[PDB]
Amino acid sequence: MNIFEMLRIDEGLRLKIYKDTEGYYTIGIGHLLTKSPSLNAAKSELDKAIGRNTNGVITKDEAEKLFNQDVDAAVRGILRNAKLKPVYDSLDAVRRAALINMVFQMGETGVAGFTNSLRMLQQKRWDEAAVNLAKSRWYNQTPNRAKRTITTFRTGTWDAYK
Ligand SMILES: [Cl-]
Ligand SMILES: [Cl-]
Repeated sequence: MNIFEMLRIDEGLRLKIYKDTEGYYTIGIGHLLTKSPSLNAAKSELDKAIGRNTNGVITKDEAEKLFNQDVDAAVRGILRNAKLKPVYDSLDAVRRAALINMVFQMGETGVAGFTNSLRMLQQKRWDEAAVNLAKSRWYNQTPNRAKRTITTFRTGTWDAYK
């Protein structure tokens, strides 16, 4: 198991524009297109992202390409972030993947806002961090996926994904 396989299980793969759990236009493997309510604004962002007139549909290769960019960006965002970087550096490989997953999902700013949780992770207080992580809109809105990430943080294993 690795970050790619982990996020692919969590996000799934869709080749046609779809709406995410928040109702936003997305495509491929959790690639957010726009928060705008316009489907046209979504196709536009899509064509721009892919470099061709897609008419809202992409191929598997194209999906995987956006995915690779998105993972790469998540990692680089963590490393550039003063709040996130020290947490990431402190963790083991498995838990690093959990942090990347959260960043992929809610963006760097979102994650950096989990001040108390971050401190607990840095301190290696696993059970405590897991409890604090659950007291969030994140957990309440997407509980099954949040539990998988939380368990990963708590245990340091891939059990939740197997
Ligand atoms: Cl892009
Ligand atoms: Cl869920």
